[PDB]
Amino acid sequence: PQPISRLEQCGINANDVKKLEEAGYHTVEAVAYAPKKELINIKGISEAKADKILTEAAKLVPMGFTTATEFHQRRSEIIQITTGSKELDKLLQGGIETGSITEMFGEFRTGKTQICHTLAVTCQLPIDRGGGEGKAMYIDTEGTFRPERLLAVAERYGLSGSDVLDNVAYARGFNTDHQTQLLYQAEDMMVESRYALLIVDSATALYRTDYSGRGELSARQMHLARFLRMLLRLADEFGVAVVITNQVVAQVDGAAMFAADPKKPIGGNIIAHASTTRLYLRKGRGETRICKIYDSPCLPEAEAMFAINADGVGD
Amino acid sequence: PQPISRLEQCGINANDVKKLEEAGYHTVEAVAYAPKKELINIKGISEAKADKILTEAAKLVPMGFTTATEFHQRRSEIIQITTGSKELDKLLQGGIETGSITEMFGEFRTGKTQICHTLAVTCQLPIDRGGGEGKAMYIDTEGTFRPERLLAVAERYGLSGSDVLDNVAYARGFNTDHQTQLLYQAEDMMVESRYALLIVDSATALYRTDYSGRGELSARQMHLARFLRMLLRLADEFGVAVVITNQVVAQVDGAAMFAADPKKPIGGNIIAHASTTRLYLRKGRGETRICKIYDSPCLPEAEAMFAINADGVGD
Amino acid sequence: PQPISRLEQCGINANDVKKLEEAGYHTVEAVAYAPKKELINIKGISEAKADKILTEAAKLVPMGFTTATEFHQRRSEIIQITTGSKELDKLLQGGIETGSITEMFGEFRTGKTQICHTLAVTCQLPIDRGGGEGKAMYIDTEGTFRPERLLAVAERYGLSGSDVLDNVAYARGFNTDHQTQLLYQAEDMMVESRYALLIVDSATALYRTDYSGRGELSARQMHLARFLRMLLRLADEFGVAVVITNQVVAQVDGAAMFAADPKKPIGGNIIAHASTTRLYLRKGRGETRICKIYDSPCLPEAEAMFAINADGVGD
Ligand SMILES: Nc1ncnc2c1ncn2[C@@H]1O[C@H](COP(=O)(O)OP(=O)(O)NP(=O)(O)O)[C@@H](O)[C@H]1O
Ligand SMILES: Nc1ncnc2c1ncn2[C@@H]1O[C@H](COP(=O)(O)OP(=O)(O)NP(=O)(O)O)[C@@H](O)[C@H]1O
Ligand SMILES: Nc1ncnc2c1ncn2[C@@H]1O[C@H](COP(=O)(O)OP(=O)(O)NP(=O)(O)O)[C@@H](O)[C@H]1O
Ligand SMILES: [Mg+2]
Ligand SMILES: [Mg+2]
Ligand SMILES: [Mg+2]
Repeated sequence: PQPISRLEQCGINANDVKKLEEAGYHTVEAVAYAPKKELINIKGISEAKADKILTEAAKLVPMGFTTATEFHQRRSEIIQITTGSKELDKLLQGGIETGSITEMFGEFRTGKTQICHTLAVTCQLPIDRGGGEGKAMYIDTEGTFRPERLLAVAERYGLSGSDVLDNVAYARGFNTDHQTQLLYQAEDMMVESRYALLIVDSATALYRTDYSGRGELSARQMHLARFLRMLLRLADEFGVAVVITNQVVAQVDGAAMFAADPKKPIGGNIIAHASTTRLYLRKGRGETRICKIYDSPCLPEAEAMFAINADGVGD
Repeated sequence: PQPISRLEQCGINANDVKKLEEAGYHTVEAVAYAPKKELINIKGISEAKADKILTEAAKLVPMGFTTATEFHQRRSEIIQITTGSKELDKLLQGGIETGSITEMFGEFRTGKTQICHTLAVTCQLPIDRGGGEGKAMYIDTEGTFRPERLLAVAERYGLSGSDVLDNVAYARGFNTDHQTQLLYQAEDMMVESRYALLIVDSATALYRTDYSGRGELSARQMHLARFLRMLLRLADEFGVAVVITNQVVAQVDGAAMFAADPKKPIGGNIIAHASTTRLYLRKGRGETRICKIYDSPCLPEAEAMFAINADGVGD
Repeated sequence: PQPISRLEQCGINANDVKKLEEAGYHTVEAVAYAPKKELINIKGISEAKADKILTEAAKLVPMGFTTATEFHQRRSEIIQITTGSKELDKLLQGGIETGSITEMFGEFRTGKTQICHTLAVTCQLPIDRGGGEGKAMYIDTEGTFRPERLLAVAERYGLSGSDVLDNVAYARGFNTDHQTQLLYQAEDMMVESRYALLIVDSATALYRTDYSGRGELSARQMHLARFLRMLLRLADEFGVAVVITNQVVAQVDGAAMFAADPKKPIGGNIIAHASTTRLYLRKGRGETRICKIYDSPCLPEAEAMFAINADGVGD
């Protein structure tokens, strides 16, 4: 929310800052906690100019250091965007913490791309439905983008079909490095239009298909982190959910029941703690979908069943 | 799609052609669908004019953000290949939606290699009906391709037998490396004509015999992921509905997990998270075969009674 | 095929073929239809050299995409050796078609071993008469082989009877591995002398005793998969009708009120799809016996009153 428009004073030359901001650093906040090396990584950036920013942005930093009392203020404004139905919001303190990247984990049939569809409708509306009064960023690295589902959940919600369709900006991602730069492109529009979702689907999948072999798997984590830490940066720039969805490893050397690791974290590296919530979306009986949060800072763990009704999540 | 000859705008090197086509990439959109990592790995190609490859091919495709309304504007020409019967057409919401990848199960006598024949011959039909355009590439990796069935379903749909055979261009796969390279070259064989259907019959069949099991499993699923990723690239690359005929492992009951556990998708989670739709072609009396919809982001669970006869998948 | 004649040229060094001949590729089609992992373990010139060997084989065999018309033309020359009873000739539209596995299962006294003996006799007949003008490889693994039956069918078809037994080759599999070894030598046998019938009597009968027990030997279905893979390779290379036979296991399942007897062809999904057809013989009434049709890409369910007489199979 703080572009170069705020940081362009007291001798901040204009020529260097457009180039500095062009590489996804459009928000000056990124420059505020930017590595000194990164501050100079972009070509055309003057070194003396980078040293000047080292103090200008630093004094611009809104929260260089704070106490734990203001953490209550930083948490009370979270609207807890409602997951949906009844129990899916009843057991947990609140649907989705604004800024909580979270994580999805299920096999097929579960509907990882349907809870994300009902959440998409539950952002464009006011606090009357616990929405975020903003649009969505549909980062579907799959081909399962079904805004027909978004209109179907828009029918039972009873708002509209025009803006509920228009607002979500789909991010068709074929590459890993083109999804990372697309989300930089989104980082170059969240300044003007207020967002709260960044609904991400199977982000890890492209990394798995591309970064394949044995050693290249460390590069898979390296680039999974280049994406992930930037997701943390943005999701702290506003109160943006940035919900994530992951696939199944299915440990093979694992067996012995409750110890066979049926759904092994496809992202057990860096995301092991980065992912705020770890709902275990699992097919049950008929249309029930039980889930348990392995990691969820302000919750030990629970069990949560939700059905994929004709119009999205429903209990 | 865009011909690779069109990529000569910014003085693109003369012999960049063959070194680009070495990894398929027979279209401009093909490299537009591949990350910088592939191009770097490609020997001979080295680097273009200041990473032109990456900076370009974004200008000629909206690989950024559009709108679901625009997506709905393009989501009315999504051909739904008729099933041959009408009940499955009803369950399928028109048929086989394009820009995805279908899949089926059912072993012994269940009817997967005949629906893929009646589907190709009815995909050769014109745009106005459920046909759209045909000339499907039928990847036979088990040798089950009888063109007599094509003639059987040609009269059922008033199609010119000779023309029907001329349209469909089927091949024979032998091993996994032949499975993958066949479509890497099918890129080129599609770039000059109009195709709409890409049945990979008996998919994940070769992987079962080649890759033994424990101790070679990593390679199997990692080679399966490469296949699915490349196939998705093709589907997004020429807009072709891709049908998959998967086998089944009916031994999850090996641990007597629960009653009625005598079947399981053989591919594994890697393919499970790939296929958009997931059918299930169980067999009953005569030709009354139940087709369930394990996983389909558009259509809910349902069961119809498609009955292949002397004239194709009828009733 | 081509006996590595052209492969032993085009710069290709003999140092390659001498080592590759120690695994069982007595032709070039085996090398062409072999994954990198397969020929990378030759321990002889297995490297980029073997990659060039693969490319050489590819440019020495017809292997690429083609229109359906070519296959349609190459389906009017298939032998379709006559069974001996004109009922199963009407049922199979000519007889046992050459080129793919034709598993025929059942139980004791149904007539499988007798059908194989007759087929083995009829293969030598002139093609226009209904035979194949070839040879046979009875790979009997029970001990059932009685040349007296070949004698008896010889005068049925008015043959000399001497060459009836001089042409039919016979082996004896005493263990599971011995079947694979027999096929490995069989490849060479085809390489010199034409073969049109590769009967493996009770192929899934040694597995029932050697590879016995769930978990005791879960590698029963892996080895069976490799065995059937070898069968596909041989059938594809020399167009041999690999007429496998099978045993049966009763449905001890509580639902034993079912009809068709508690019949469940031994060998699970692994052996049920490599087979194109699946004739299910049952004891009808004395000499006259019923022959149903299971699975089958082409050929719907139908039966045949084949009678096993002293002359062989007839009416
Ligand atoms: N329009 C709909 N109405 C009702 N139920 C639906 C509808 N669309 C999908 N479903 C159900 O919800 C499920 C959604 O699965 P989906 O979200 O596609 O699978 P996933 O586990 O998220 N992974 P993938 O299939 O790889 O995208 C389906 O399998 C159906 O059971
Ligand atoms: N010379 C003959 N004349 C007439 N009928 C015969 C003659 N020899 C055998 N038969 C009949 O045909 C049957 C031949 O056995 P067959 O049914 O082919 O065994 P199988 O069940 O295939 N062998 P296996 O299952 O491996 O023990 C006999 O059981 C008799 O009913
Ligand atoms: N010409 C035909 N006319 C009518 N029905 C047929 C015809 N040919 C085969 N069938 C039926 O279709 C069934 C299934 O054939 P197919 O399409 O090969 O099944 P599948 O389950 O795909 N086979 P597999 O791939 O070996 O598991 C057969 O078992 C017959 O019941
Ligand atoms: Mg789902
Ligand atoms: Mg089919
Ligand atoms: Mg016999």
